Amino acid sequence: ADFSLTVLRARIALLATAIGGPDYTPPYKLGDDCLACLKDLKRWFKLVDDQQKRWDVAMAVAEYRILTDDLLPILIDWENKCSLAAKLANKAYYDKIALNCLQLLVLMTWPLIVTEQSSSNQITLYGELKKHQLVYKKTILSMESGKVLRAAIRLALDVIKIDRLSRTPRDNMVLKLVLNFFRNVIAIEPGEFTINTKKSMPKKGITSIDTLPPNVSMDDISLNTVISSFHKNKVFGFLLTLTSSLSDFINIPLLEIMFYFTKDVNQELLFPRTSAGFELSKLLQKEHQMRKNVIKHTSARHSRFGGLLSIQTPDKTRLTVSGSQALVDEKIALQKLDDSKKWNKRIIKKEGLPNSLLNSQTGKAIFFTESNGKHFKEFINNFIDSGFNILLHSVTNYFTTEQDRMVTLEQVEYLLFFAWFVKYQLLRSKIDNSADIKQVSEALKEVTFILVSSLLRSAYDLKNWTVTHAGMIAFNELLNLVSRTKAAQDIEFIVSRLFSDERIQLLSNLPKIGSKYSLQFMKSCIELTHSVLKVLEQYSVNFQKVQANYMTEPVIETYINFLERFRELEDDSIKKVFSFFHRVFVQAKEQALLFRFDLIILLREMLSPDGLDRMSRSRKYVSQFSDYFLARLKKRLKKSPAWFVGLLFPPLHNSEVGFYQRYGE
Amino acid sequence: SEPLRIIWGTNVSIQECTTNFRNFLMSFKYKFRKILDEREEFINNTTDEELYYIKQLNEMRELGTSNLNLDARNLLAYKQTEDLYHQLLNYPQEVISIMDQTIKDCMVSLIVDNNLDYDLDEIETKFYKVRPYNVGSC
Amino acid sequence: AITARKRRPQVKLTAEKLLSDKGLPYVLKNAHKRIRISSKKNSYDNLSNIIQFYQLWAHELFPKAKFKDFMKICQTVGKTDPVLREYRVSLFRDEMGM
Amino acid sequence: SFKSRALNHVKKVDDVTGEKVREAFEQFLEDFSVQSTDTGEVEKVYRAQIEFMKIYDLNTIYIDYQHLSMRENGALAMAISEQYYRFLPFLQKGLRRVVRKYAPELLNTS
Amino acid sequence: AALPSIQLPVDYNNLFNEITDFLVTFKQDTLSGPKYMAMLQKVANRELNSVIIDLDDILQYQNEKFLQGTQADDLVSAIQQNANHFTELFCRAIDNNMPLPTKEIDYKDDVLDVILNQRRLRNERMLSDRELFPPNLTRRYFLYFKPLSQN
Amino acid sequence: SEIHVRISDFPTIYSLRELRESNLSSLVRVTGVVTRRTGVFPQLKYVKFNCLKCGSILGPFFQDSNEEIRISFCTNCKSKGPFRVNGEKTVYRNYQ
Amino acid sequence: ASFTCDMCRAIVDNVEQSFKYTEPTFCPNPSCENRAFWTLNVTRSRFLDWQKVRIQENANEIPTGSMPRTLDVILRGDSVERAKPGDRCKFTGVEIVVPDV
Ligand SMILES: [Zn+2]
Ligand SMILES: [Zn+2]
Repeated sequence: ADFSLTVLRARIALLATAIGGPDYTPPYKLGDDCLACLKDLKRWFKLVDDQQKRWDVAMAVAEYRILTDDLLPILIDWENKCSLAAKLANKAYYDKIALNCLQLLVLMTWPLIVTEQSSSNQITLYGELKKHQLVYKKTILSMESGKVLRAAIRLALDVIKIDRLSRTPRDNMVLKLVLNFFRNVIAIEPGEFTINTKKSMPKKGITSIDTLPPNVSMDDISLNTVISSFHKNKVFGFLLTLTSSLSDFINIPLLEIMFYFTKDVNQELLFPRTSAGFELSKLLQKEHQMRKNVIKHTSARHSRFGGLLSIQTPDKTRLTVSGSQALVDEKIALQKLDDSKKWNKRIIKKEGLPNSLLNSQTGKAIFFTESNGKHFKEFINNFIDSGFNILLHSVTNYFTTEQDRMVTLEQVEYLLFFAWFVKYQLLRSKIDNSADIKQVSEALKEVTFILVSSLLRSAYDLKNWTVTHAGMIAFNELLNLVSRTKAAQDIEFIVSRLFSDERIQLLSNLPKIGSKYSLQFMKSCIELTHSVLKVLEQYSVNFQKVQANYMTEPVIETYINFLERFRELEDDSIKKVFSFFHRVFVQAKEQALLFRFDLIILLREMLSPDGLDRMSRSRKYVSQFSDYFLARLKKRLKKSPAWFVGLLFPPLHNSEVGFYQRYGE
Repeated sequence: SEPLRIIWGTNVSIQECTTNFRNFLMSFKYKFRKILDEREEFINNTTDEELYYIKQLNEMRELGTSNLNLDARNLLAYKQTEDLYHQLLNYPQEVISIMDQTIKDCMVSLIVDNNLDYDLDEIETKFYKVRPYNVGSC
Repeated sequence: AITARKRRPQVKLTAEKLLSDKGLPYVLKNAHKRIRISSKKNSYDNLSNIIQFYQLWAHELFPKAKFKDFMKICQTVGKTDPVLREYRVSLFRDEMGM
Repeated sequence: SFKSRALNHVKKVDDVTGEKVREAFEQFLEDFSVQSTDTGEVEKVYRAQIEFMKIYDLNTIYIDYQHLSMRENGALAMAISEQYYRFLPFLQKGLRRVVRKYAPELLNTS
Repeated sequence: AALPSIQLPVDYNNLFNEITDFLVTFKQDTLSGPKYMAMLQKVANRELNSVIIDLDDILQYQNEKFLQGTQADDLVSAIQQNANHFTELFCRAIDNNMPLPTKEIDYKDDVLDVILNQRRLRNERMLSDRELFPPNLTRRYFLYFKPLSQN
Repeated sequence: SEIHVRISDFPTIYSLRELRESNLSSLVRVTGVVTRRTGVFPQLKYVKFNCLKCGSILGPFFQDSNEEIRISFCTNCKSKGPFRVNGEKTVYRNYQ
Repeated sequence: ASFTCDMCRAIVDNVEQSFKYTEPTFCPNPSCENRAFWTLNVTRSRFLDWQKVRIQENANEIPTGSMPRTLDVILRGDSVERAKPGDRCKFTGVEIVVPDV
C-alpha cells in the first residue's frame, strides 16, 4: 500500500541530504560517511527495486534530484582534483566515491524495457520514469560541457594503465561499467505514449505524443549535443584508442555503443551528395509547384456561390455535385463524387528494443550542425580505419557460439551494426578513391556470412519478424559489398554457390510475406530483391529458374502495396520498383500478371498533376513504363474482350483456362 | 457512350455554354453594339472594327489584373451569344463560373496561340473574374 | 405468442449481385464500347479513359463504397467465390471455343 | 496487465521547408556579419545582442527585417514574410540552438 | 400517446365530392364554360396565378341543388366554419380536375417541369425493372375564399 | 481553533500596473485605493458533501477563494453523481 | 499547460493551448481509464503576459471624414503596456483569425 511508498520516499529524501552539498566558505562538498550513504543507495536499488521488481526507488531518487545535484558535482569536482593534480604529480579514498557515483549513474541510466514479464508497478511507472532519464541525459551532456564524461574516461584510464596481464576481474568489470555508462547516455530516448484501450476513443483523438518534461527540449537530447559534448571531452578519442588496444571481455558493450550511435542516422546525411539559403529557395519552389496545382483544385469564387453541376452518365440517369471548377472538368467531378462517399472499408492493426532505421519514418533525417557532422564523420572514419575488422571479428567469433541464447535485442543490434558500417564504407569509397573496400574486409570472411545466414534463417523459421527484417537489411548490404568486390577483383564465386537452393527459396519467400508488414519491412524486401537480382545477373544456378520464384502475385502485391506510398517514397525507390517492373513486364514478358486495376489506379494517381514532380527522373520512368503498358493492355484487350472483366480480378489459377488468359493463343 | 456536364435543372450543356461564350469573348467587334442600340448610323470602322474583348484582355494582361467588366447588352448584340444572355440572367452562378474559367483559358491560350512569351506560371496561379453589369432594368 | 422484437438489416456487395446483368455482363456489353485507348493521347488521359467507365459502373452497381474499396472487395470476392470463378473461367472457355 | 497500445512519435512527418528555414535562420542569427562607423572588424550584431541578453538576463531578441532581406538573396526574408505563422516555431528552435552555443546560461530563467 | 375520438356532423369524402361537382358545374348564367373550369384553363396557360372561390357561387349552387330537391349539406356554412382545411380540399379538387393548356408557354425553361420530368424518366426505368411528388411543389396557383356579399 | 500569521514589513512593493506573470502564486505587496467594497458574507471553509448514491457522506474538502469544489466522481462508489452540501457538519468563515 | 489526472496522480505536461482552454483527451498511464477529468497544476504550467489593445485608423488618414476602421491587437510578454491610450503607434507581427471560442 502507498504508506510503504511514502516511507520509501522519505528514506530516499533523507539519504539525499546525507550525500553532501555546497559549502559557502560555491564548491560542492561531500557528506560525512558519504561512501556508506552511496553504498546504501545502491543497496536500495538492489534490495527493493530489483528484488521486488518495483522501480519505486528509481522514481524517488529522481524526485529528490540526487543525480543532478550530488553525483555529477562529486564526479566533476573529483575529475578536477585528478586532472589538476595530473599536471603536478586523500585521493586514494575519494577515488572510491567517484567509482560508486559512476555505479549509481549506470544504475539510474540503465535502459528501461517493459514486457509482459514486467510487473504491474513497472508498466505503470514506465512512462514517467523515462522522463527522468531524459533529464539525466540532458544534465550529463550539458553540465560543465559534460566534464563527467572526462571523469568516466579517467576512471577507465586508471585500469587501462595496468597491463592486459595486470587487470583483475574487478578491473575488467570497471572498464565494462564505463562502457555501459557511455552506452546508456547515448541510449536514452523519449518514451512512447502508451494509451489504455479499454474505453473507446472520443470524437477527438490523442492531443499530442510529446513526452518530454518541461525543462527538456528535443534539441537537448539530439545527437548534436551528444557529439558536441563527446568531442569536447574526447570520448571519441577514448573509444578509438580503446578499439586500437583490442588485442575481448568488453567487446559486446563496445559493439553496442557503435550500434547506439548508428541506429537512427542515415549515412548519406554525412555527405553533400549561401548554399543552405539556395537550397531553401529550391524547397520553396518545389512547394510552389503544389500551390499552382491545388489552385486549379480551388474555387475561383467564394464557397457560397454554389453553382450546381449535373453529370448525366452514359445512361439516362443524373448525378449532382456543387464543384464550381468541376462544372468545366468531369475529371474533378468524378473524383469528387468518389470522395463524397461516407463509407470506408475497415482496416487492421499491426517492446524490448529502441527505435531505429528498422522502424522510423522513411524520410526521418538527423539534422547535424556542420561541426558535429565533421566530428562524427571523422570519428567513424577513424573507427573504420582502425577498429572495424577487429571488433567485428571479435564479436562474430563470440556470436558463432551461443546463438541459442542470443537475446533478440542482441541479435538485431548486431545485424544493424554490421549493415550500417558496410553501407557507410561503400558510400565513402564510392565518393573517395582514397577509402578502401578492404577496410571492411571482415564482412566477407565466410564465418560472417554463415552467422548472418544462420540469424536470418532461424529468425524466419522462428517467425521473429524483427530479426528477420534486420537480417534482410544485413543481407542487402552484404550483397551490395559482394557486387562491389566482384567488380574490384574468389569469395564472390564461393558465396554465389552457397546462396543456392534453400537460400534462394528463403529470399524468394520474404517478399511473399512482406506485404503484411510495415512500410520499412516492405522497403527492405524490395531493396533485398533488387540487390539479389543484380547480383544474380552479374553472375549470369539458372537465371530463369531463380527469377521465376520471384515473379508471382504475392510478390506483386508487396510491390504494389509498397508503391502505394509513392508520395512519401524517395525517387530512387520508385526507380527500383519500376526497374523491377521493367524486367518482369518488358523483358520476362509475364505481362498478364500486371493487368490488374490496382496498378491502373496507382499509375493514374502518380501521373496526375497531384502526383510526381514534373521534372522527376522517376516521373520519366513512370511515363515511359505507362506508354508501353497501355499499348500492351490495348493489344491484349483487342485480342480478348474477356480481359475487360479479367482486369478486375486475380488471374485464373485454373491452368486449363489460365494459360489462355495468360497468353491468349 | 459518354457523360454530359449539364447546368442542373436546365438541360443546358456546359460545353455549348463555354463555346458560345468563347466565340464572343474572342472575335466580338464593338461595331455590333451600335447595331443593337439607337443611333446605329454612328458606326465607324476605324474605331469599331476593334476586337473589343481582345483589347480588354490585352490591357488587362499587361496590368496582370483579374477582373473584366462586361455590359450584358453586348451578348445580345452577337448572334452566337444572345441565348447566353438569357442563361446568364436565369442561371447566373453556373454561367458566371463558366465565363470566369473561359477568361482564364483565353489568357492561357493567348500566350501560346498569339504565342508571345509570358509567365505561364503567373496565369496558372491567378484567378480570373467576369463582372457582368447593365444586366437589365433596375 | 411472440409480438415482434427488432433486428438490424444490412446489405453488402455479393457474388449474385455482381453476376446480375448490371454486374459483369454490363461490363461485357459496354466496356469495349466506352473505353478507347489511343497513341494520340498521353498516359494520364488514357488511364483516365479506362478509369471513368469502371468508376461509373461501380457506382451504378453498388453506390455504397469508394472506388478503391470497391476494387478491394472485387479482388477478395473474386478470390473467394466458386460461382464467380465458374463465370470467369466460362468467359475464357468461350474465347477458347471461338 | 492492462489492454493498451504503444503510440510512437518517431513515425512523424517533418516539415522539410521548416527545418531548412531553421537551418538558414540559425546560421544567419549566429554569423550575420557587419560593422560601420568603426573598424572593419565585423560586430556580429545578433551574437553580441545575445551577450547583452545574457548580461541583463533578458528574454527577447530584436531583429531588423532588412538584415534578413539582404541575407541569402532575401529568400529567407520572403519565406518569413509570406508564411510567418508556420515558421515561428522553427525560428525559435534555431534561436534556441544559437543561444545554447553562445550563451547557454540563458536556456533557463537563471 | 393514445387519443379519444368523437363523431361530428361532417364527412370530408362527401364534401370533397360536393366541392368537385360544384367546381365542374357552376356558371353565372343570370348574367347572359363553367366559371371555375374556365379560370382553371387560364391557370393552365399560366396567365393567372390566383383562384378566387366565391361563397356567393357556393350559395347559388346550393340554392339550385335545393330547388332541384337534393340536400346540399350547406357547404357555405361548413367552409365558413373550418376554412383552413377546405383550402386543402379545393386544391385537391383543382389538382385533379385542372385541364391541359390551350396556349404554349416555352415549357422547357421551367425548372420544376425539368426536374420532375427527369424523375419520371428514372422512375419509368425503375418500373420497367431496369405520388411522384408532394402536391404543393406542382401547384403554381394560390387559392383564396372571397366572402359572402350582404344579401 | 485556528491562528493566521499576518505577514508585515514584506520588503518589495509593486503597483497594480506592475503585476506580471512572474508574480503568480508569489507573495506580493501592493498599494491602491479601495474603490468598491461588497458586503460581509459567510463562506464555506471545510465542507462535507452528500452523494445521493451509496453511503452518502464524503470527507471535508477545504474551500478556497477562487473555485467551487468539483467532485468528478464519488470515492465511495467510484462513479459520477449529483451532490449536495452535507447537513451533519459544515463550517463557515467571513468573506468580502 | 500541465494537468494531473483525478483518479490517478499521473501528470500530463507541455500541453499546447489552442484559443480555447485545452485539456488532455487521454491519460498517459496505460492502467488508467480517465478521459477529460483533470486538475490543472498551476505551478508546473507556464503562463505569458497578455494584453489586447484596440487601435483605430489615423485621423489624418481617413479619406473623407467617415468613421475610422478599427482592429484588435494582442501584445504579449515584454511587449505589453508599451502602448498607451491616445498614443499613435506602429506595430509589427502576424495578422491572424481568432475564432468565436
Ligand atoms: Zn457515491
Ligand atoms: Zn489517470
